[PDB]
Amino acid sequence: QVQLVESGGGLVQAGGSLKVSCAASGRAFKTYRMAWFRQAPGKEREFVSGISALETTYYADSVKGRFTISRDNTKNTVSLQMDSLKPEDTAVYYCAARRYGGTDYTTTGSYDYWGQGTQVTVSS
Amino acid sequence: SAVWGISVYGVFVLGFYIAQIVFSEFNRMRLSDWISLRPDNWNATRVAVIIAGYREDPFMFKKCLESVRDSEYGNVARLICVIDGDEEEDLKMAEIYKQVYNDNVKKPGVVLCESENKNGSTIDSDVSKNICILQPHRGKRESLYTGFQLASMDPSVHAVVLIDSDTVLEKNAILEVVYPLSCDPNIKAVAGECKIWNTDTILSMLVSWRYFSAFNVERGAQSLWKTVQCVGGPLGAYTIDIINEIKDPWITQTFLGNKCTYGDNRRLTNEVLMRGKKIVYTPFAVGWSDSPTNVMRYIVQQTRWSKSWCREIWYTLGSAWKHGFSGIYLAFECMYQIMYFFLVMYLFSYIAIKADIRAQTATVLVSTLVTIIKSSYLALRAKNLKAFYFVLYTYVYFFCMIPARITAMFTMFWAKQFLITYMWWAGVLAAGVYSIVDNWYFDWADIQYRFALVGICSYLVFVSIVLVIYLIGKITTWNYTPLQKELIEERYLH
Amino acid sequence: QVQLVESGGGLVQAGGSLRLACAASGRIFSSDTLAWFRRAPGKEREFVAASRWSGGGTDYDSVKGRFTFSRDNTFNTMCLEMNSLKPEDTAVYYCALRTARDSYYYTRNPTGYDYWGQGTQ
Ligand SMILES: O=C(O)[C@H]1O[C@H](OP(=O)(O)OP(=O)(O)OC[C@H]2O[C@@H](n3ccc(=O)[nH]c3=O)[C@H](O)[C@@H]2O)[C@H](O)[C@@H](O)[C@@H]1O
Ligand SMILES: CC(C)CCC[C@@H](C)[C@H]1CC[C@H]2[C@@H]3CC=C4C[C@@H](OC(=O)CCC(=O)O)CC[C@]4(C)[C@H]3CC[C@]12C
Ligand SMILES: [Mn+2]
Repeated sequence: QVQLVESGGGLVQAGGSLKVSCAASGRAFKTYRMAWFRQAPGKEREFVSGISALETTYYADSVKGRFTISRDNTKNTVSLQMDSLKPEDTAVYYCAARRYGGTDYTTTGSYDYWGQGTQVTVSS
Repeated sequence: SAVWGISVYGVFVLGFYIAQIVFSEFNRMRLSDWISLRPDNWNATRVAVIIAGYREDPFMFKKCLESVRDSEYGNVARLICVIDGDEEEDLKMAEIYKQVYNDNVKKPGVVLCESENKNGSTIDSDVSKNICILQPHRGKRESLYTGFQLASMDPSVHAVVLIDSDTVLEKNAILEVVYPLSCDPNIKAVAGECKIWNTDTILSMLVSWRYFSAFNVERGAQSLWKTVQCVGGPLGAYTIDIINEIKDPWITQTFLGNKCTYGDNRRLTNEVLMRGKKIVYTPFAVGWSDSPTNVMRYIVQQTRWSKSWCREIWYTLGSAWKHGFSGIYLAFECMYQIMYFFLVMYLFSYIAIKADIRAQTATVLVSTLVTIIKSSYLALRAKNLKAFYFVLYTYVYFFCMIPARITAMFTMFWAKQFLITYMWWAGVLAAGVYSIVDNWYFDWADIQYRFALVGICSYLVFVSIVLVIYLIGKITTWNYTPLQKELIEERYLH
Repeated sequence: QVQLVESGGGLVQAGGSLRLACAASGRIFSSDTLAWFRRAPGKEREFVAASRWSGGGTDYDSVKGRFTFSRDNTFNTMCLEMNSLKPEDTAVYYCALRTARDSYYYTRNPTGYDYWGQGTQ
């Protein structure tokens, strides 16, 4: 059992960072693969980023040069950094975790634990 | 990070092995020319075979004397046999000799070492006779000093061939072990291949291949520079010109005070190498011996051998001054023998404390590949195809020689020597449990996780099929040495 | 123990060719000296030729270059080939074994051989 709490949101001009930070309380956070999803007003939370327990990083399309991911195992957190934001990114951001999983890391049906909400709006 | 420590370990272990392989090949090519430039009917050195023993398997003590009597060599002067201890238990060790050679079973009242007059006439005025001495026992040192004294007073004896009681020399063993003493004037001792005939146990076969890889490679590389660090325990030929001089400081030794006697062979070789002389090793001097089977007995044997090594590798290092340029090898070999064990310990500690699947599967695979290469060379040299059992020698090493090394280091200053071994086993088990319960997750989408799991599964499958091959071979009686296949027949009828 | 049985010999005239075999029952140990001893009519045993079972060759005077040894070492038998026989070369031949037990010293004395065969011719 791991509790996920996410933070970081607000108005920001196109070209800001507005790093998001999701922390996790659990027995051993370093074995949990983590992922970041983008709940848009539509399209039902497209996959955005992820990183396994062995630091390997997976990124969605057209976000390769804009999103950066990492982990903090001392203070359990993910701390997703952002660069060169766009008005198309105005959406909630969600934090998901996994311990036992298969080869389908891009679907919400695989991850077991879930966060609450990281709404972010980008101005013109 | 782990690359400096995995790749450097692989290179450190494999480069020296390749160097030793090429040096052994050079030595074999050197000895073949000597053997070729030799008349067929060659008798020049009058040897005197020396046997020392203590309750050594009445049948096998028969096989040893029979092999020495069946050995082909024109010029054998006599046979000096010394039997430790006098009791109605060693009388039925003199009798097995008396039924092979003659009735000259003497019994000097005092040990020729503690006796004042160290010279001959130990109830022995007969030089043209085959003698057997029954004396009070004080170790192989005291029972071999008697033999050295016996086969010295004859001015027509110029070399002495030492054997152990449970050995079965081939016919052309003495002939090919005494020749290098006549090949060069700076050679005062020759080693000899000491094969193992008992390979009906899993511990008795990997150690057999360890004996092969520690003689025909390790002790062959040193002979190229004529600085063999330890003559063969069971089989070995010594020049009387050096025995007559080194017998006095050999059995006088004090290390730190209290005088104790173990690892006498390496002491003889060390005293030969501390006088600036050269020692070579010939692979055409095959001799057979048995091996310990119980794990505890093997650990005890290896802790005695490690005790012997830890006090005289210092002297082998310090005597490299006497030897010339060839002799930097004598320092490099000792430095390697130290830092390799230290590096293995450090590697285990690192990959057991900093748990990482990709930093453990990689080490396991690299170690397995290196051992496979070594076993492949052993198979090519021996033309045996049973040498691929050497892949499992790593387990025997890690679980028996390392506790022996730690115990010898601790005693250098049940619970006497087995507590450290039990603690080491418990520590390895605790490290394994911690590693397996720490990384308790399954992530098939991760390529690194897939590589780690696939590697560990393939290694487990490889070990399992090797063990199954061994079991099948034991079932069909395929591991049995051709010698053992005949001793097990001569044992039934007797 | 080791029983030696020798065969051969017969009519001898002028320079003849003969071949005497000696078969051994037991173990010879490749360190024991096997020799051919000669006993002339009404005369003491004489020596003809010895050989170690490991392949050492020796002979005696008045027969060197005339007789030759050959140990099979596989059939547990020896064969002595005789060339250019003499009328004075009439006697009974024994094959004897000397064990290198008390000593590895090669001796020509007939009393140093433990086991003896049976005379032929
Ligand atoms: O370090 C040693 O002394 C020997 O120990 C073992 O010898 P092994 O014959 O395999 O085993 P054990 O049953 O311990 O016999 C030790 C040998 O040392 C000698 N010994 C030992 C003990 C004793 O009281 N008296 C004695 O003469 C005998 O030759 C005996 O064969 C090793 O196998 C040999 O390589 C080594 O040379
Ligand atoms: C918790 C369960 C799984 C039982 C515990 C067993 C493992 C923790 C042990 C069994 C085999 C061991 C390995 C066996 C051999 C080696 C070789 C060793 O390197 C060598 O000693 C090779 C040197 C040479 O080739 O001579 C490094 C540790 C390692 C990987 C050992 C690490 C610990 C292992 C995996
Ligand atoms: Mn024994």
